[PDB]
Amino acid sequence: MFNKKSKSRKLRGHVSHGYGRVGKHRKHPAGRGKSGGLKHLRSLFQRYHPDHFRKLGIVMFHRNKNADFTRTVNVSNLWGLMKLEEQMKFKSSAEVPVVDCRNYGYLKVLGGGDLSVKKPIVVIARQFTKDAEEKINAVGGKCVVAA
Amino acid sequence: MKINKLNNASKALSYPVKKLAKTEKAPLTEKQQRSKELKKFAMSIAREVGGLAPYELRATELLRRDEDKRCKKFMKKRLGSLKMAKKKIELLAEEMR
Amino acid sequence: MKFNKNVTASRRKNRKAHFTSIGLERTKLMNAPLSKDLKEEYGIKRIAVRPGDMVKVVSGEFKKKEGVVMKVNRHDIKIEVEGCFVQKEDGKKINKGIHPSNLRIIKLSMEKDRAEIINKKVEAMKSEVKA
Amino acid sequence: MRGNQMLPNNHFNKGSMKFKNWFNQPMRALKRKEVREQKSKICYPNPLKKLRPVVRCCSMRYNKKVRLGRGFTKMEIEKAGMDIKYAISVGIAVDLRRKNKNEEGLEENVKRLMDYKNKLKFFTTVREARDNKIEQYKGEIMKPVNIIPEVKGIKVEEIATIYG
RNA sequence: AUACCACACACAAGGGAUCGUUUGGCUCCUGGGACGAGGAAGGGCGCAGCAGAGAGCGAUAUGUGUGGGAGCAGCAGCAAUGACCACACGUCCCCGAAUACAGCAUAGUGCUGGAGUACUCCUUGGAAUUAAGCAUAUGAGUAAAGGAAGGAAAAGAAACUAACGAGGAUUCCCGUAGUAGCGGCGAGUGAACAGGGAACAGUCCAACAGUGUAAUUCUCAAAUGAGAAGUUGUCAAAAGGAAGAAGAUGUGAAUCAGAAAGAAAAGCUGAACGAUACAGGGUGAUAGUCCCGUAGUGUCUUCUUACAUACGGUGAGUAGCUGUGCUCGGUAAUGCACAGUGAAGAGGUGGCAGUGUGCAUCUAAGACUAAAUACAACAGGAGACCGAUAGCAAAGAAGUAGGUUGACCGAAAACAGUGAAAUUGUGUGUGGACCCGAAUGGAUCGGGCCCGUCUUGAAACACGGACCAAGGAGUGCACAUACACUGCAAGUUGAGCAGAGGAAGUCUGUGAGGCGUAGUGAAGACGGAAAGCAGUGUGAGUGCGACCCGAUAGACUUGUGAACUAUA
RNA sequence: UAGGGGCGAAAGACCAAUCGAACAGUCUAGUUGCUGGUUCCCUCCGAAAUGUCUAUCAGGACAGCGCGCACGCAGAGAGAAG
Repeated sequence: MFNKKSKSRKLRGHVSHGYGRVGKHRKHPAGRGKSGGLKHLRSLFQRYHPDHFRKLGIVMFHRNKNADFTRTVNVSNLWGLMKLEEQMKFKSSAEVPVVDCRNYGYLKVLGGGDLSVKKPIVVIARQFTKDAEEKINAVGGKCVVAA
Repeated sequence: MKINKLNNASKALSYPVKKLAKTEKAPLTEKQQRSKELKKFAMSIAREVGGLAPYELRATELLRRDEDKRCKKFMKKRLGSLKMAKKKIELLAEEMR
Repeated sequence: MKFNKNVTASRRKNRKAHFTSIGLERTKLMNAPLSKDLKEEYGIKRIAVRPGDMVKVVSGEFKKKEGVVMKVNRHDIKIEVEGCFVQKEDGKKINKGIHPSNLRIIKLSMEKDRAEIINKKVEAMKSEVKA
Repeated sequence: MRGNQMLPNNHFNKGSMKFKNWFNQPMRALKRKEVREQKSKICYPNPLKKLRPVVRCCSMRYNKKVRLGRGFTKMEIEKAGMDIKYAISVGIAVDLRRKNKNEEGLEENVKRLMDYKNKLKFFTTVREARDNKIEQYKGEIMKPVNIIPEVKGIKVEEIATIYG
């Protein structure tokens, strides 16, 4: 629902506000923040967060996100990049489509699934998996590497 | 995570541009030549009027005894840079000759 | 509707401006309508009531009465009209003050500067009316 | 701390921390509008904004996209037959720090200069323009678009010879 | 129970709750940002026909000029020979930087000092607190204390990023990002380039000034002379303008009558009339036409702003190095200092120490700069804010009455409305602490220990509570989360910002980024299942005063005290 | 002669009814695993005072026992017979 009354409004008239008579509601009975984790809170850490207290891995003091950013597509989705009206033309037509993945912000092609239509296609990208290359060549298509 | 998917080989590719050659600036006009001459001249007069400094004397003395590696170490400690030391040794050597 | 944003529409501000008025702004509070005939004799539609002028009371206890203005109280905004009074237990009579807007002018007192005051207002109209 | 959560990390410890609210947003927008309007009167026939070059964006992530830059280089201006003092008088921006390193980048910026020169109109006095009822151009001048292109088709014999 | 004690009801006392009202407060936005040796800010003392406080003003203590025009609030007297108001000017006692002074510059005249300091710049520099203890670390380069300036201040045109097919001063907004990293690798901390915008602007000095004559600046004279500064180096050109903005002020439509009733009609009833004006205020009850305005229209006054000469590639106790202390996310040194040592004319940099070598990009150790950005006093406009125990401490002579030896500390009180409860007197009734169940003409019968709270356990010889009114305690924001509801869906979104529009609302663009569309490893590298995004709300975790109240303590000040008491 | 300072024929005495570390004001609404309080009605369901680890023993966390929403569904705090 888009709106509902709160619990606090029902607790008017009931002594302890739902915190108990014996236990009460004190200020900080367990400590502040995420502290105590090697000591009295060891059971919470070993159950939910086992890889917290450690150092790991190779270090580079400065990294650049733009130099490493990439996005991946599978062969089964190649025909899907085209508009539905465009798909329905190339399905019947005698011509071969020329699809450039760079134009949709994809740089690497993966070998997942089968091609939607079993007719030739030209695919342009920066990198192909070994499975992807074999699948495209199977239908008489061509893989073109480009920057 | 949309990071670290390409190999280093494919990241190194590049688009085939057509380059423009750099415009060389080798010609030096008459007035620029006289300007440089006068500055180099002035540097002579100072050396003639006031002579060498204490560490330059100590350095040149070692060069006469062929104490090349001692002189190298000495100059490194005085000037800080191993490059400045290599340059100053070459200038002092030429002065003695 | 009001489209000028420099003029206030706050109840608190309008009320303070009324009661704390001084000088010429105070005189504007003492204006009354003229009768139909006088609005042909002179150009003006309304004037500040002064002693000696002749007025018909058009609202309140003393409705229908006519008389001469005796006094003008500027601090407590009221006019005293000849023959409008109440009698105390003592038999002593006290004039009761009437608010300017409940009066209407029947004859003008033309003593002193009144003729020049009227002239000044008529000219101010025509100056812009004829343009 | 109890139950399963992502471990907290909320940075509100520092008592000297300032807060910035934005209640002024609609009013400051209205002031910027009114300043542009009055500035536009002071130079009535002329556009409020200058002409700027087209450059290519920086990293591997943005190579394939073109953008506006700061100013034309002395070489671009000279190649289109103008001189620097004249270019300024006609509302072209100049940047003497930039260098040219490609044939393509130079050729495109020369086209912009020649196009702009052709679309201009000159007047003796302000009153002449006013009497002709000239309406002054607003916004940026000749901005790039960078749309997504369209899928080209090719005959099976071509596949062996060109590769898209 | 004649008269005491209790309860109920009527009347009179006693108190000031409740309801109705408000020339005050608070918050947001816009303008403004105006002091002083020509004596300021702040303190004291005087001035009225009757005058204490407060307001106003200086021995001229209501004077002059301009524009208006009717009374001066009480009593006595004044006033078209100008009552009163508004704009400017003249006069302006004593103390106070307080100066017949101190320091300092010029040929000479002079300038500084004190006040204010919310916002900006430069120094100096804590502790409480968090780590469930505590010492490194955190709070925090924050508080406190000092110096300085303006309407803004600081910064600013690369000894700059980047490795792309590259860009191109500074500042500000959206974002990269709670990331790369720093850290008893604990608690916790934490930037930069890109990509989308607002606003846009570049220039000076030194190096390096006519030698057929310092051509340069100043003073007195004079109509063409004397003298000072300067060769340890002076001297490198334009008037000019209409636009733009803010205030002040003039004008400005249209109604009368009536039964009943009231102190009073503007209500109610009938008949009219205005509108580019039905925003709002005042009138003896609720008014378009009774009064002041409003929509629409005129005038006038201030302020802001604009054309000329000559040039380059070497700015030293500096950059750097060794030791040392502080600092930063900066990690085998990010920035800043001190002592030793100390360059080259060619040098600096490319987030990990060293040596060599190509390559790319820049030019330090001298200066100036608009716009876009921040926020007190004072002025103006608004509000789903508060309504006299609230809202500022302060709706009246409030930083006042009053108080400290001193630094410093600090109230109450609205309407001549309404008039509750506690509590008191008188009269009339009913009972002997009172409640629940059941009744009589009438004696009474049966059942019940004092509530709230910690606790295995309270009627307790456990604690809090004499009585009544009013006030009085799980809230707001950020970040992940599960559920319910809504739109679209391999996609999704109110980023900022632009265009329209009598406008803090709404509508439309342009257009980033983020998360999703499949995972595995420290990584090189490899790849093969699972609807999401953005909101409206609820339960719940963490950080901030964090449900409300409460320590003994710690630190910091260019703050105060030897009137009591100790000793010379 | 003034506060981590004074002054003392010495008692930790005295320094404005305050001294085994003065007063004023600020940081500061310092902190609290400890004591006190925490404001309307009816309907339905309904506990625990035990185990492991803890500078842990007047406190926590994890598990066990409540409630809400519930995809779904042959089971049972009892007997026989081997």
